[PDB]
Amino acid sequence: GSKKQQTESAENKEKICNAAKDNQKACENLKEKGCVFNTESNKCELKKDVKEKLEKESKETEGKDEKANTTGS
Repeated sequence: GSKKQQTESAENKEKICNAAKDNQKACENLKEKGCVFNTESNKCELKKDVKEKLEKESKETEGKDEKANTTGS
C-alpha cells in the first residue's frame, strides 16, 4: 500500500518552508502555509505538528476502506 512518510503533501510543504532557508520573517509569512521556523536547526521547517493534525482531519468520515469497508452480508 501507500505509506505517508512525506509524499507529495509534505514534500512541497517542506520545500516552501525550505525555500525561505533560514529567513525567519519570510517563514513567519509562510506560517499560514504550515511553515514554522525551527531554532534548533536554524531554518524554516515544515510544521509536522499541523501536517499530522491536518492528515488525521483528512479521514473524511472514518470509513476509509484500505482493504475492505465492510463485509456486510
